[PDB]
Amino acid sequence: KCTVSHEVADCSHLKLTQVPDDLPTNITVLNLTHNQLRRLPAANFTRYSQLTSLDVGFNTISKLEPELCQKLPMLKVLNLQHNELSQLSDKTFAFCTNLTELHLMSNSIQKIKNNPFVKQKNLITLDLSHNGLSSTKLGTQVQLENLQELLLSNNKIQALKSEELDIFANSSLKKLELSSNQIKEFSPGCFHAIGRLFGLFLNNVQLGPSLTEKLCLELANTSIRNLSLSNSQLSTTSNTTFLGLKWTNLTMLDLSYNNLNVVGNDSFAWLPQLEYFFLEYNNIQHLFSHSLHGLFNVRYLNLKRSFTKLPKIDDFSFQWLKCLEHLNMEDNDIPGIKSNMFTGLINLKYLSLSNSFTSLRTLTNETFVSLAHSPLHILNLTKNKISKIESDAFSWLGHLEVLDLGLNEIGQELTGQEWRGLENIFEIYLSYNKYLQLTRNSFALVPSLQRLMLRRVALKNVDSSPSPFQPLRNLTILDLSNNNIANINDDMLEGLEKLEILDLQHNNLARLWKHANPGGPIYFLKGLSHLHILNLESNGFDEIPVEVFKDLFELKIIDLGLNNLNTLPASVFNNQVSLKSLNLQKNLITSVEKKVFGPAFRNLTELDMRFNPFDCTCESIAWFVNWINETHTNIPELSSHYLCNTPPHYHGFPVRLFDTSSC
Amino acid sequence: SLEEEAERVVEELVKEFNLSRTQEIALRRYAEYAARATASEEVIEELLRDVAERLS
Ligand SMILES: *[C@@H]1O[C@H](CO)[C@@H](O[C@@H]2O[C@H](CO)[C@@H](O)[C@H](O)[C@H]2NC(C)=O)[C@H](O)[C@H]1NC(C)=O
Ligand SMILES: *[C@@H]1O[C@H](CO)[C@@H](O[C@@H]2O[C@H](CO)[C@@H](O)[C@H](O)[C@H]2NC(C)=O)[C@H](O)[C@H]1NC(C)=O
Ligand SMILES: *[C@@H]1O[C@H](CO)[C@@H](O[C@@H]2O[C@H](CO)[C@@H](O)[C@H](O)[C@H]2NC(C)=O)[C@H](O)[C@H]1NC(C)=O
Ligand SMILES: *[C@@H]1O[C@H](CO)[C@@H](O[C@@H]2O[C@H](CO)[C@@H](O)[C@H](O)[C@H]2NC(C)=O)[C@H](O)[C@H]1NC(C)=O
Ligand SMILES: *[C@@H]1O[C@H](CO)[C@@H](O[C@@H]2O[C@H](CO)[C@@H](O)[C@H](O)[C@H]2NC(C)=O)[C@H](O)[C@H]1NC(C)=O
Ligand SMILES: *[C@@H]1O[C@H](CO)[C@@H](O)[C@H](O)[C@H]1NC(C)=O
Ligand SMILES: *[C@@H]1O[C@H](CO)[C@@H](O)[C@H](O)[C@H]1NC(C)=O
Ligand SMILES: *[C@@H]1O[C@H](CO)[C@@H](O)[C@H](O)[C@H]1NC(C)=O
Ligand SMILES: *[C@@H]1O[C@H](CO)[C@@H](O)[C@H](O)[C@H]1NC(C)=O
Ligand SMILES: *[C@@H]1O[C@H](CO)[C@@H](O)[C@H](O)[C@H]1NC(C)=O
Repeated sequence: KCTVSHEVADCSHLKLTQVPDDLPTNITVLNLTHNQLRRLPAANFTRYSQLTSLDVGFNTISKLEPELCQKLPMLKVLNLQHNELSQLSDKTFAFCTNLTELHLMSNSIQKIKNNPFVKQKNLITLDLSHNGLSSTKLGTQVQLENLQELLLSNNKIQALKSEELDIFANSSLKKLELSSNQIKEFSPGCFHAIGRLFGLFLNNVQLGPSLTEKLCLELANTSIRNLSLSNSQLSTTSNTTFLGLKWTNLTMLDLSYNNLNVVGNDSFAWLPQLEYFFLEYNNIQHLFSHSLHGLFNVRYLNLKRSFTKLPKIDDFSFQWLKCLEHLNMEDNDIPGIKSNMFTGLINLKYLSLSNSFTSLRTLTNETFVSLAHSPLHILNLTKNKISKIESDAFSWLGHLEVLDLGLNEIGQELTGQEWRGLENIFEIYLSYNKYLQLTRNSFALVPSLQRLMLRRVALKNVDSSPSPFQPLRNLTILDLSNNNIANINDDMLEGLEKLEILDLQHNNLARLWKHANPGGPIYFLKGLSHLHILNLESNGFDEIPVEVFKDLFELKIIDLGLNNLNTLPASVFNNQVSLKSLNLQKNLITSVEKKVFGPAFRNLTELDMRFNPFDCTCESIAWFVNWINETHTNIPELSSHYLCNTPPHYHGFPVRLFDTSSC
Repeated sequence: SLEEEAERVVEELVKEFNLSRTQEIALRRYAEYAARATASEEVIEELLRDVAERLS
């Protein structure tokens, strides 16, 4: 019948006309979420006298007899979603009160009639989302004594009155939602009738001027804490709007997606207690100094793409945001940083300036001046089209911990004078740059570095100097890919002991692991101890030195593929112990045996010896096919991956199907 | 596509080890490099667990 994991009859999509009637008598979640039923009588349900979470969503029930609840006193949550409970009755559920949550969405109930429900002593949450309701009269007397979070999500309500809410005399509401309903009247007295109306959602309704002005009056002397007017058309603002919200102590607000053009002088000055503040996705074109007056309690600010494509942040326009902690200036055309832009932000901790500027071609010393006194732990700075970092451009940043300078156009010859200061640098994301030639002293001013990402950065001066990476001693990651580095000295990676990743992918080192090169093959993976991952791939090493891998003992990934590599030497993996991966996709290996790949296959958990065409001989793959017999190694699928190709005598055969007994 | 679900793994760590936002970046970078290096699984979990143990 249906999948049954522990006590849930997950008859999700099993087109049924009747009830299951043959599942265990102790199921809890009869999740008939699409099964096209029409009736729920009090005969078939006596088998399920223990059902608790009945979900019959997305199904056509047109009638609910009261007797159905008589046989189900253990039900807690029921989701009558997308049903046809159109014609309601006084006793459609009279003594059916042991619920804890209820939904009646997409039922099209035009009228609530007189009093469908009066007891509901444990109805914490109730939803009536997409019915068609045009009022809020649910009962007559004190009622809903435990309804915490009502949801009138999408109705045709056109007003609000105190008498329509008198049934909420002593009802504690946490979050009340009246979104997506066009309202053009708020009759005097609506929310101080409700005992503890705490939250309120008015998203996506056009309130605007001449309506919000009296709305802030009505909410005055009402215990409302949260509020959200997202997409509620607010073209402008002044000092009279939200005046009445001074007495009622609000804590969170939302003006996102309402196309806010200009902010008035003393607007939002009547909000001493606004903690969060959301002005994202707006068309703001000018930000006066006085505009944010009174916002001394705003902690989180969101200005992702409010400053539409030129805006002019005036001088000292943020001096009143003393308690700001997280700025989000992300998708803007802000034209440069003036000398007094971020003045007063002595509580900032996260800046996130990426895709914000269109003029930061160069970073001079007098460019980050305004953040001299500001704490700043993160400085994103991606996609800012930086051409070249001049000297002492970060002298003002001492608390900075992440310098994520990727996705830029930084083409310059580094010298070391661009990092003066930066005593707390933990990350320098320099990926996706044009060209970065180095010197021996290019990193002597940052010995506190931890993650030097240098992918897709043509990196010169890697061999001529002693080592550009000698000063770095606390480096964990050294990413070098897409650079076409074609020469390395025996001291490129020297002294770096706690390095843990050595990514090297689109590199033409194929020439320097030959045998005919002058001086012998380059032994550059020398001395390292904590190299957990060594991703040497897509290079073309058709040879491996006998004892190149001596130092690597705690190595766990030796991903080495896309390499014309063939005929491995002996004792190549003699000393690697914790080798929990060994990837050789697309090589030229023709022979595998106990010295070539033996000691690697001991505690292995992944093997990728996929596309190398071994000679198909009883001696070429014998220990291999007697090793694939018992595989505690979580080998990938052995079908259509291992194939005989070389000898015409037995060409075209998977290794598992090779008759081992013949040899 | 399925390997993206491994983010929930570190998210569990985010709940399991209530550490700084800066350390979350370090965990994400280590996980991304390991996933781009490792083949399938059962080493990401062990490596990320060891990293989280050696990060707090
Ligand atoms: C609810 O019914 C299921 C279905 O029988 C029970 O699951 C079995 O329980 C017995 C003993 O409890 C085990 O030996 C079986 O292996 C279980 N699975 C089966 C038969 O597929 C479950 O225990 C019942 N739970 C309660 C609380 O009565
Ligand atoms: C909210 O309640 C306050 C009382 O704390 C109201 O303030 C009174 O306003 C009237 C005129 O509107 C004055 O005559 C009183 O002197 C005020 N009371 C004071 C100053 O303690 C306020 O009007 C109420 N908000 C409304 C009705 O929107
Ligand atoms: C809100 O801003 C308006 C400006 O639009 C202020 O109106 C001014 O008030 C001063 C002081 O009473 C008077 O010179 C005039 O009434 C207005 N002057 C101008 C140039 O408009 C108003 O005072 C501010 N405050 C309130 C509560 O409305
Ligand atoms: C930022 O860099 C500029 C460019 O070097 C500095 O301007 C120079 O300052 C010195 C010392 O006052 C003068 O002697 C020079 O004449 C200035 N111009 C040039 C072209 O060198 C400026 O002082 C630096 N700002 C800070 C705060 O150090
Ligand atoms: C700096 O900001 C950029 C842009 O938002 C961040 O790059 C995003 O990284 C997430 C990581 O999952 C991706 O899902 C997004 O697609 C990236 N953005 C874009 C536009 O591609 C970057 O991560 C930020 N820096 C730090 C250190 O978090
Ligand atoms: C019941 O089925 C719905 C339909 O997808 C699902 O969203 C819900 O999680 C299920 N409840 C369970 C499995 O407890
Ligand atoms: C109500 O339901 C709960 C759990 O579903 C149960 O513990 C309680 O005994 C029930 N009470 C009545 C009167 O049905
Ligand atoms: C306001 O909304 C936020 C976001 O969901 C929530 O965390 C907070 O608890 C809400 N305020 C109250 C008083 O419930
Ligand atoms: C003022 O804020 C406090 C903070 O909890 C609140 O208890 C009080 O009801 C508020 N005053 C109102 C809403 O008039
Ligand atoms: C007050 O705000 C208005 C906004 O239009 C601005 O024009 C005016 O200069 C401000 N007053 C100041 C800055 O003293």
